[PDB]
Amino acid sequence: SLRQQVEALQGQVQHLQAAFSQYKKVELFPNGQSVGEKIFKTAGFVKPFTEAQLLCTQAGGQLASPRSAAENAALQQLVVAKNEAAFLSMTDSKTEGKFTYPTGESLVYSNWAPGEPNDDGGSEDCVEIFTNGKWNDRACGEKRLVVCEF
Amino acid sequence: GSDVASLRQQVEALQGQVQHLQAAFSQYKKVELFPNGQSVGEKIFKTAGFVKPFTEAQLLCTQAGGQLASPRSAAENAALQQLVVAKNEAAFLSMTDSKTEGKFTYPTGESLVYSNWAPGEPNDDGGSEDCVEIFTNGKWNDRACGEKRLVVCEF
Amino acid sequence: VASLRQQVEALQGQVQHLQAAFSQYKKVELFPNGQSVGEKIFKTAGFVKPFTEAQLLCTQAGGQLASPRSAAENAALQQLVVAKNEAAFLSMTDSKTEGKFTYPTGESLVYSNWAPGEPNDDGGSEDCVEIFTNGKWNDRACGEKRLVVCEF
Ligand SMILES: [Ca+2]
Ligand SMILES: [Ca+2]
Ligand SMILES: [Ca+2]
Ligand SMILES: [Ca+2]
Ligand SMILES: [Ca+2]
Ligand SMILES: [Ca+2]
Ligand SMILES: [Ca+2]
Ligand SMILES: [Ca+2]
Ligand SMILES: [Ca+2]
Repeated sequence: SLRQQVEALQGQVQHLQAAFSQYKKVELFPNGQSVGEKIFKTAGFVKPFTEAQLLCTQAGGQLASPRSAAENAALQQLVVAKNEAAFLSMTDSKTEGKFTYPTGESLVYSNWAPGEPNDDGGSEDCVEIFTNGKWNDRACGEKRLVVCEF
Repeated sequence: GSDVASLRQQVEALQGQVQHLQAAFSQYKKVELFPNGQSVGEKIFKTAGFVKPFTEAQLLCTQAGGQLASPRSAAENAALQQLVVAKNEAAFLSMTDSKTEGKFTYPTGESLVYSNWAPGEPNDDGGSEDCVEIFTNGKWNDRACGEKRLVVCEF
Repeated sequence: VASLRQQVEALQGQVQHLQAAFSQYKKVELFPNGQSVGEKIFKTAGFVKPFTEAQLLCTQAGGQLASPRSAAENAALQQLVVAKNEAAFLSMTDSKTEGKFTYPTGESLVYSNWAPGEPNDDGGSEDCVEIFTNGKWNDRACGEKRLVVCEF
């Protein structure tokens, strides 16, 4: 009797594994990218930094925060697909010249374009990632592709 | 006799498989609802991102296995309001007083258990407003069903 | 034992709760850009692309271009095409042997819904297939841009 119930439960779990795997592919197409235990997903539209940041936070995640070459390449895929530069979560709003994650932690990885960050006009505290994957500091008031990470 | 050992192993394996599914699915729920969904309690609102007349909007939700947004509490209404605000487009609710003027009901025929009418509403303006729209401020207003509003379904 | 059945019953409760949550999130997932039919799921990207680019998007996503293999699957796909009011590309081509359409695997068609007079290989250069809002098929040049719909 027990073995019968266990084998039934085994069947339910096996079905869920197959169904879940199929569903993951469906969900990620065409606005998501999975890399490691992280998932990037674009909203498909642009917003100023503050608005983009709130959208990600309210959704239970945060703005894209690539921490390795692998994560950056994954994010770049979405930027390329939408052909629109996107905002990252990091800023040097607290201390000019020092970029940090929303927590306050210093960067553990960076992929700055040549000469960046340059605080152009003395007012660039946010970061955007181009279609080539390189980063550039940009005015937080500009509108860029919204991409969150979960 | 000691066959319980093999069954034991199977159970221990299942526990690990279930924990994996739970963790993985917890993450995908958040991913899935961004940026067009909103969960509240055990209900989920999902917008199509475009506008349609009531009849068309109703059919879209029903064919999808759900129904038009039907907030049953202040909390559900506020959750729906978040989507409407984000899209900046008033949306249709599921209720109408098409059967009996002045009496709004859900698609099932049940009378409303919650409402958030703007002052003076419903007013059946022009004697032809049997559908309901929710504004970006969360308030309700009866509106002509032929008008086009944001499509938001609940699942 | 007893301590095992209690464990199984508790675990099964969790699994059935998971089955319920999953079912709900699946319906949410498919609205409004997807459609399920049998064990297959169609999902549109919501934009148009030339065949090669569309085929790459689906492959990279772990699926392939829409490949209706029955009247039921074709009707399901038709719903998305109608909803978007944009004809979409199917996965099949007759690039290897003109006049003989096959799936990406090389297998011959097991179902077709060609519009009257098709496939005609117009201009002697139509090796891809599009499905209209009326559900009928027509061979079209692969370089044209059509709605991207993948199947999983
Ligand atoms: Ca500064
Ligand atoms: Ca700066
Ligand atoms: Ca700069
Ligand atoms: Ca009336
Ligand atoms: Ca009325
Ligand atoms: Ca009114
Ligand atoms: Ca040819
Ligand atoms: Ca041909
Ligand atoms: Ca033709």
